[PDB]
Amino acid sequence: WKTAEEVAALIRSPVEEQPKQIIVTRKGMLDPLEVHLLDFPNIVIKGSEFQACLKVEKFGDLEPQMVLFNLYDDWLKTISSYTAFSRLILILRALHVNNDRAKVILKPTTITEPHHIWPTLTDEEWIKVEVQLKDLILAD
Amino acid sequence: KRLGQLAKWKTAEEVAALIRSLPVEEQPKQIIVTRKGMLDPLEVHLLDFPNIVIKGSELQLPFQACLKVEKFGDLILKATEPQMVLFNLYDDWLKTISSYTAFSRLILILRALHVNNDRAKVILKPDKTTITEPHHIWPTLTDEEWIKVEVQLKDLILAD
Repeated sequence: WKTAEEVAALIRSPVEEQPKQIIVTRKGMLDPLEVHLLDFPNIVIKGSEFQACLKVEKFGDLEPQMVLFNLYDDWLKTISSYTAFSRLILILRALHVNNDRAKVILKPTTITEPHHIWPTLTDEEWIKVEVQLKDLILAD
Repeated sequence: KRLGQLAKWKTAEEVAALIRSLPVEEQPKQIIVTRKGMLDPLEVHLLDFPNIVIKGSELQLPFQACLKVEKFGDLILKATEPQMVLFNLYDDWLKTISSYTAFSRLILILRALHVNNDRAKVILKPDKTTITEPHHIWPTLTDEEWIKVEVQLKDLILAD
């Protein structure tokens, strides 16, 4: 990937080997993506942003990009699939019942990693959050 | 239906047609500038639960309108707001069913995908002509079709 300035330098690089037109593609969604479910039931997918963001080739020289997230982030390092499923559905149910209050519970400096959809919390912080989400649902 | 691309955007096929109408000597000259990032429409699904799979479009896909033709010179490329796309875990269900009913259906599908992912995917495709809209994550099903699928997913969970 090249910068605007580097592409301009390749272009004027001619003299009438230069075409009368240039073909330009529309801007896509800039990876890495930010994905979250905090606006449940919506899934929000956001792109990023002298940037190196261009390629220039012969039109004549003509697989889709795939990005993975995980509804469990990295939890399966610590906990079972059963426990993970249970935590996920509890979070979704809380977001469903009381979206504003759930979002506050999940942000008790609390950080969600760029490649994660849920905050980074210790085992003991998750226990406290689970108690709070349950109380949120019971208060409905 | 998501808002498509404006008139100025040509498909790779349309631009290729333009090029082929030029003097043959001019055709190998033609240059394309590609912008980094994944091209929309995005395709999203949860069938590889717990993974969320997000797939971009490709520049040469049939009817992918993504190319502009401008006069040769200094390129004019305007920095802009980052793209944001919204999908919905309930697709369009809330047009006909309540939030309670949609939540219940959602968690039933997730539970089946958790319990028996291969069988759940088959249940979610009851017919060679079962499709999922490009802006949807679940199949387009009639109300009878959803009733049957919910029965089958429950039977899947009970069998394991």
